[PDB]
Amino acid sequence: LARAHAGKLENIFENMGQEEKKTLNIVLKADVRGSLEALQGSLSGLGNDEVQVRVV
Amino acid sequence: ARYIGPKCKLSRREGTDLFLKSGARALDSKCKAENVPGQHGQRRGRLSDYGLQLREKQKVRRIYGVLERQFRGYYQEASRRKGSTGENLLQLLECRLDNVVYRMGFGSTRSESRQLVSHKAITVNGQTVNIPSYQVKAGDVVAVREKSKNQLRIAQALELCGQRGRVEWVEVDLDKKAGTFKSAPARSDLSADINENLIVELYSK
Amino acid sequence: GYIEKLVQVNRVAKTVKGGRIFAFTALTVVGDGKGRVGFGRGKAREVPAAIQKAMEAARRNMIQVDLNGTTLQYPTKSAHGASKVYMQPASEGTGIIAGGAMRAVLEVAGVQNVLAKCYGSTNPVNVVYATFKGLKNMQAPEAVAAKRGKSVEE
Amino acid sequence: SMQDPLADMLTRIRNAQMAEKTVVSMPSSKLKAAVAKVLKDEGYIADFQISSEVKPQLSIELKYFEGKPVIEEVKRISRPGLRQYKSVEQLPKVRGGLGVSIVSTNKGVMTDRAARAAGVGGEVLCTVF
Amino acid sequence: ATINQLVRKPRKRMVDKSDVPALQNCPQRRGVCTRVYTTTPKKPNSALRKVCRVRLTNGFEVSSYIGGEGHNLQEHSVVLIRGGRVKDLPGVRYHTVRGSLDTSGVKDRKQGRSKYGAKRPK
Amino acid sequence: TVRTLTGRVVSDKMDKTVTVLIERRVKHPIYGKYVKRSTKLHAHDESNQCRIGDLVTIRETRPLAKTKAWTLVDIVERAV
Amino acid sequence: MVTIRLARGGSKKRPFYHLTVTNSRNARDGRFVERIGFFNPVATGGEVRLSVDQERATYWLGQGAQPSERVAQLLKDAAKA
RNA sequence: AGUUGGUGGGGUAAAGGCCUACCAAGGCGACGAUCCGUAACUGGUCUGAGAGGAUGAUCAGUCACACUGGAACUGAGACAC
RNA sequence: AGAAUAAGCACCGGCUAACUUCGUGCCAGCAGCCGCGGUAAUACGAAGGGUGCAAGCGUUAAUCGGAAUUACUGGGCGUAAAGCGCGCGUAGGUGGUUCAGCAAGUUGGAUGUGAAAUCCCCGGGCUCAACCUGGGAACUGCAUCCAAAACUACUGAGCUA
Ligand SMILES: [Mg+2]
Ligand SMILES: [Mg+2]
Ligand SMILES: [Mg+2]
Ligand SMILES: [Mg+2]
Ligand SMILES: [Mg+2]
Ligand SMILES: [Mg+2]
Ligand SMILES: [Mg+2]
Ligand SMILES: [Mg+2]
Ligand SMILES: [Mg+2]
Ligand SMILES: [Mg+2]
Ligand SMILES: [Mg+2]
Ligand SMILES: [Mg+2]
Ligand SMILES: [Mg+2]
Ligand SMILES: [Mg+2]
Ligand SMILES: [Mg+2]
Ligand SMILES: [Mg+2]
Ligand SMILES: [Mg+2]
Ligand SMILES: [Mg+2]
Ligand SMILES: [Mg+2]
Ligand SMILES: [Mg+2]
Ligand SMILES: [Mg+2]
Ligand SMILES: [Mg+2]
Ligand SMILES: [Mg+2]
Ligand SMILES: [Mg+2]
Ligand SMILES: [Mg+2]
Ligand SMILES: [Mg+2]
Ligand SMILES: [Mg+2]
Ligand SMILES: [Mg+2]
Ligand SMILES: [Mg+2]
Ligand SMILES: [Mg+2]
Ligand SMILES: [Mg+2]
Ligand SMILES: [Mg+2]
Ligand SMILES: [Mg+2]
Ligand SMILES: [Mg+2]
Ligand SMILES: [Mg+2]
Ligand SMILES: [Mg+2]
Ligand SMILES: [Mg+2]
Ligand SMILES: [Mg+2]
Repeated sequence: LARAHAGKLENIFENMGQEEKKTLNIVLKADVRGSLEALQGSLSGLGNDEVQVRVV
Repeated sequence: ARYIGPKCKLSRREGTDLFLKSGARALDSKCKAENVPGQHGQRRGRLSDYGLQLREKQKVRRIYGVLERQFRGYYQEASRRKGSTGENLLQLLECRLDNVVYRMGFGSTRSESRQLVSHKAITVNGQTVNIPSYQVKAGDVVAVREKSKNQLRIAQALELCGQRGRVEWVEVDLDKKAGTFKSAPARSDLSADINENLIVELYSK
Repeated sequence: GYIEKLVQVNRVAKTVKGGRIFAFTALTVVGDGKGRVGFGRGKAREVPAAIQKAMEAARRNMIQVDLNGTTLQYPTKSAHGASKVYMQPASEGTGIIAGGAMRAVLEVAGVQNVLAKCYGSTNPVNVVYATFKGLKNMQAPEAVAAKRGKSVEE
Repeated sequence: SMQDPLADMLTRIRNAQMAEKTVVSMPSSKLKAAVAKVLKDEGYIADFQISSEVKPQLSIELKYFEGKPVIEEVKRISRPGLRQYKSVEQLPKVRGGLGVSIVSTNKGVMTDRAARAAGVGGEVLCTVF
Repeated sequence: ATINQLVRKPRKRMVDKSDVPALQNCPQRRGVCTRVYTTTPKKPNSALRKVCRVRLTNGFEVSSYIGGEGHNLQEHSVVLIRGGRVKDLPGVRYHTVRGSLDTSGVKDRKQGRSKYGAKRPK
Repeated sequence: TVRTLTGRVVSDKMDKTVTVLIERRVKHPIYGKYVKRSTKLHAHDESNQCRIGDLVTIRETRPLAKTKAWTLVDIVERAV
Repeated sequence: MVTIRLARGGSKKRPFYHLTVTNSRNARDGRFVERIGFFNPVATGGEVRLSVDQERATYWLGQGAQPSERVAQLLKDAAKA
């Protein structure tokens, strides 16, 4: 809960500084925890300055 | 559970003697027992009928030191029994083992008699009982274990029970600390200040 | 008799040019606890004066009630206005099982085992009227024996 | 349309004691006569007389004692729309037994105390106090 | 009514409807938060009440009140709702449970802090 | 011995059997009034000697068809 | 067949037994035909250890009821006294 | 429209439209048939002064079911957990 | 062996037992119903104090009660909701008054049944209680016989309000 709140605070501050971003929301299931963490880490550098991808 | 804490705010809040100390020195010269406890002590504050009934029930419960659920059980048993539940409740309360040990002079107060009973120092029919709720029947012989007959507590308790009034329903054999329960004490054997009608009124609502 | 119960105290108002005048009304019951009972109403601009007027009014017009040793003769059912009242004798161990004005009336009159109930409007003053109407028309034996001899009727 | 004449007897007696009268006259019947007889036996009325000539009339003399009627409350229990029947142990006690309740048993019309004494139930007819 | 009329047609009992149609006989139900916003109370009162739109597992979509002095609820957060309407707000029939799934409870509360999901300060 | 039922004849259009109506009077469970109920039974008339309106008595035997398990033993009130 | 056996009641580590006449293919504590006494493995004090109806037991044994091993031993002990 | 009753015959451990061939036109229903929805039933349990209201967890009796739809065989007993 | 190893939760404006200070200022918030909060808030948030319970305490959901608020026990319909616009009449409900009979309703008794457990009473065992258990009561009902004839029903014969 604490990490979620801190991330929300930082993201809200940055977004209000810039403007808005178009999110692509995905629900990701995997077979092993290592694969899940690798996918989550690798699907974070794919966004842009106007579009971004979120794992909900 | 058990109420453990200041055992004299209860007397001030109830406004009666409500014996909880040994009665050795006094009650007035320990707490100025004329004000309700707390900051707002000087206020009088006349209260309502429900308040009077609640105060009466609390006074009885704090006299005999039992909690609410056991007291409700006592009330249900008194209602179930025949003949005027009002004094049936007192008949049943006056037969508990800790109260009987207190009345026999083995303990100074109810808490100390509870201390004695719970710590395996009392035998009822020649065999050990340590439940401070055991309803003693007419004709039992409450005694003290031989390994527990040299405790001073009993000595001071007996010499101080020597002057509080004659119970006249238990015979204590002072030299070897053995008692006898002749019968339950009738309503006329207790103080005529408790208004048990208020208790029955409170629970019948 | 001297037993005072303050059944009710209330604040009423009337309107004139300028605003409102407040008055205090009190309803009380008086009795000796052994047969006699009366009720009184008193109005003033002060609560103590209204209560004293109610007590003085209630001390008059006392009535005598026939009762079977702190217990009613037979079940009674009495009405006044929209208020209805049921009463019936109870055994010795019972207390007063009644609500509000009825409890004060019955305790003052001297009955101790009444097991009562009220229906309809529960206006305290009308309940008091209904309770005295029930209690006053209570016959008791040796008076119902106006017809014939006694011990054969029962 | 005179669906029930015994309730008419009771109502005539009631309305006549409200009006402070001494005598009540009505058409007679073998059940009204029994009810009047038991009422007299209990002392609620002074006398009852029955005339001749095919249209006999019952005349009841009322008591007053003090400035109030002797018959305080009277009411018909088993109307032609209910027909209440009771056993021995379920017979009502009006006003703790101070009053009486009329019961028609197979032994005739009588009072609740007589029915309890005889161990007989029956048809509750009316109640008087 | 008469005995004949009652025999021909017995007296009928009217059923009382539940105040909380969602959460059908359940003490609580969980849902996902679709909107978080503030509303204005009714006429005699003035405030800015915190309310959230919740889609339940029943398929219902209701409005729930968020108690306390501060919260951290966003869209797509999972919450547990219970009964109890807010009289001041029209159309709000449910309450959000503080400290159950994603609500985290009120911070710095020290009196009655069991209706708000706050632990003992110790 | 053997217990019987007594009632009216309401139909005799069938062959070697009759329809009998039995009237009972039952106290209502809650409102206390006495209401009248009817029972319809199919009884066995061997020689077709019962006509509509007759008051007869019947007893119980083994089933003789479906919906027919009663047999009549006496005609006691002949119809007009 | 029809047997006479012990149905267990009482509580944990405190068993009480009813001597019951049952169709053999019933539950141990299920339906029965008749109870003909009881057995108390602990007893003590004023409690009796076992009691049986002689009349009913003899009647059922005469009708072809097979008692169990415990029922046989207890019944012969009761007949001994 | 085998629907309701009669007769001859078959069938069952056993009465019976249970089945079959002829004969008749009956049978049920405002004392609620048929249809629609809902639901295992009872001893009992919870409330209530009582009358009533609500309800069939654990315990005991009965019923029905055994992935879904049918059928029989073996057997004293199954249409077979 | 040593006091050694073990107390929290709700509430304090009225209903409803228990009150004051400090912050805030129609905000932040509270709330079961009335309702609180706009600069002295016993109602919001803390702190002191107090009141209920207590190895538990509160909240939510649900049933009955209070509700005589579906009123059989035990309510109403001139003006608060409630008499069809008014007749006639079918099923049904109800039935003036005398004899006589019958015995469906009705009343009394006997027999059988109404499983055990559960509820209740008197006892007995666990150190007490919960719990287990013996005997009794009850199961208010149903069926069959015997008896009674006031009332209702049915049958026959009358009388005129
Ligand atoms: Mg406990
Ligand atoms: Mg009202
Ligand atoms: Mg609520
Ligand atoms: Mg045939
Ligand atoms: Mg054919
Ligand atoms: Mg054939
Ligand atoms: Mg076969
Ligand atoms: Mg068949
Ligand atoms: Mg054939
Ligand atoms: Mg239908
Ligand atoms: Mg189903
Ligand atoms: Mg009630
Ligand atoms: Mg059901
Ligand atoms: Mg199960
Ligand atoms: Mg079962
Ligand atoms: Mg299959
Ligand atoms: Mg075979
Ligand atoms: Mg099978
Ligand atoms: Mg198998
Ligand atoms: Mg107060
Ligand atoms: Mg201030
Ligand atoms: Mg408040
Ligand atoms: Mg506060
Ligand atoms: Mg509730
Ligand atoms: Mg009701
Ligand atoms: Mg309610
Ligand atoms: Mg009514
Ligand atoms: Mg009304
Ligand atoms: Mg109008
Ligand atoms: Mg109007
Ligand atoms: Mg008109
Ligand atoms: Mg007609
Ligand atoms: Mg007539
Ligand atoms: Mg007629
Ligand atoms: Mg039983
Ligand atoms: Mg014992
Ligand atoms: Mg018995
Ligand atoms: Mg005769």
